[PDB]
Amino acid sequence: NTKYNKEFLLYLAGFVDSDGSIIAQIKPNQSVKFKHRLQLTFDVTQKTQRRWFLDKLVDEIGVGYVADSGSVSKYRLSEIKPLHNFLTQLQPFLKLKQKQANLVLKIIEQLPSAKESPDKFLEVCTWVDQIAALNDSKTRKTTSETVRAVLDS
Amino acid sequence: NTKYNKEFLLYLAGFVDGDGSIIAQIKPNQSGKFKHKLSLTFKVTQKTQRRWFLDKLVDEIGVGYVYDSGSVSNYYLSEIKPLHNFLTQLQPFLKLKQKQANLVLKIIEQLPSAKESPDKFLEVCTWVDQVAALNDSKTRKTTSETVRAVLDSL
DNA sequence: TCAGACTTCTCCACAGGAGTCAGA
DNA sequence: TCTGACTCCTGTGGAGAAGTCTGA
Ligand SMILES: [Ca+2]
Ligand SMILES: [Ca+2]
Ligand SMILES: [Ca+2]
Ligand SMILES: [Ca+2]
Repeated sequence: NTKYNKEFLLYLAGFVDSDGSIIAQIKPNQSVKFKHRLQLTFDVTQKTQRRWFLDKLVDEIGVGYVADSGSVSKYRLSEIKPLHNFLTQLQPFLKLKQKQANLVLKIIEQLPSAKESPDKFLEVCTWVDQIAALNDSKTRKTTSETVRAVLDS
Repeated sequence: NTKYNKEFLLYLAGFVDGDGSIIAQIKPNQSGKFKHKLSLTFKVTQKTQRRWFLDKLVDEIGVGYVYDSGSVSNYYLSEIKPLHNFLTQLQPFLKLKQKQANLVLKIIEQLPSAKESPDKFLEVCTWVDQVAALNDSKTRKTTSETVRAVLDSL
């Protein structure tokens, strides 16, 4: 639970609203109770010639990782606890992605009670649909409906 | 001269380093001294669905305009005095585009003089080249060498 | 003549997902 | 059982130019 400098957070929020992404996903999984698991991700993308900027970001946030894919690189953070802490601090400064952040925070807090009632799980999956609805989603496959079809069994 | 709030400049700098562009151009221009007209632009691009976000910038910066192009909108500020004023205050907070901003400010200032000798003008054109070089430039046509071509000829 | 309002074009550099896998 | 690290892909939503056309 580290506390970030407020000027760092204001600049970072602007950069995230622009080149970043707050992502919620339902991923198929045979070994889990409801055959699906959730994955939340904070993401900043940038051409690989500017990877250094993403490197500095790892050091500043103090967690996460950079990966390369083609001519582009990404800072990523999916680890639940640090993510919940980070977004909680960034959230008030976000303008375009404030809702996505809030939905992700809500999802994380409900994670525990979501792995019990199939009905509660679906509810949380609906929060996921809402994040995707807010994003510029274009290649999405697995939704809360997908989960339903599967639960009906 | 409008003064801007600091927390505003901090967030905007981040957003500009992300979705923004600081652009220097040499444009043709028959009805002109050296047949090339200089043009500077600060710009922010966004899907037209989020045009409101750009509309607000017009109000917060206090000048500039929003226009549409396909599925996308842009905030633009080209007017030289306010551009100078705005970039001077933003520049301190920029991370990826700080050098482009300083070059634009440098060009704006050395402008009146750059319209004296074909050399002073041409030297400022090389400042334009640097901006483009620092940008992810892909569809550029007119450079300082395009200028030297029209000057070393006449 | 001229800066400044306004339009068009092109090539990515993002965003926003889909997955596989290995060690908890 | 399950999560978090890591890779790969699509389809734009950007960026970074290129231009035309007034008015004073
Ligand atoms: Ca963006
Ligand atoms: Ca959407
Ligand atoms: Ca960018
Ligand atoms: Ca470059």
